[PDB]
Amino acid sequence: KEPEQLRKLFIGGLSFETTDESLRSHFEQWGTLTDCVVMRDPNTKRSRGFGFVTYATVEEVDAAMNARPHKVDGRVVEPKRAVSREDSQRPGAHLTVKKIFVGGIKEDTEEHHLRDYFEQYGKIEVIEIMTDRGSGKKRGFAFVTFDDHDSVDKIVIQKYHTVNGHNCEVRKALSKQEMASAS
DNA sequence: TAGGGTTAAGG
Repeated sequence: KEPEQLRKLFIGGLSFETTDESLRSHFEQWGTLTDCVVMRDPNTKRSRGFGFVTYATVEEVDAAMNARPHKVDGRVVEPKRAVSREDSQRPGAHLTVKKIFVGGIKEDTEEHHLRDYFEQYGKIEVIEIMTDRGSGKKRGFAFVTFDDHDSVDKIVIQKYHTVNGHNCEVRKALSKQEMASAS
């Protein structure tokens, strides 16, 4: 019995006419749904254009994501790992990114260290261990790029990540400008 | 395309 948060998917871009029933009829093809709902405006009752689907196990969530692209009621929608209400308050928590910031890695951390932990989440395209300009000093963080945005989401929703023997913090990478406006 | 009357008491 895995946590409800990890068994749930945010479904974005829903057609205006998709309902709890039609959404369920589609996603039920990859497993048992324990919850399925279309979010709509309290007053107008109008669909807000998104919803959530929750499966009995994360294995079923994974099958659902492996089946992208998904078309619901004639509309290509965008399935995403559900980000908790708490983590949703963070800047850029809902961005569709392929790169993650990895902070707090030992100075002697090498690429194979990052691969042995991250490759399990998806195909890695780029690994950059950051150093100081002119100094050459290791700065204690790195960037890892995957070929699927879901590899990143699968990672950032977990709390701990062990690299080169110790825990490190992992977040979605923000651009220079996204970083500045977030400060 | 970010949540459903789902987030700080009273000792």
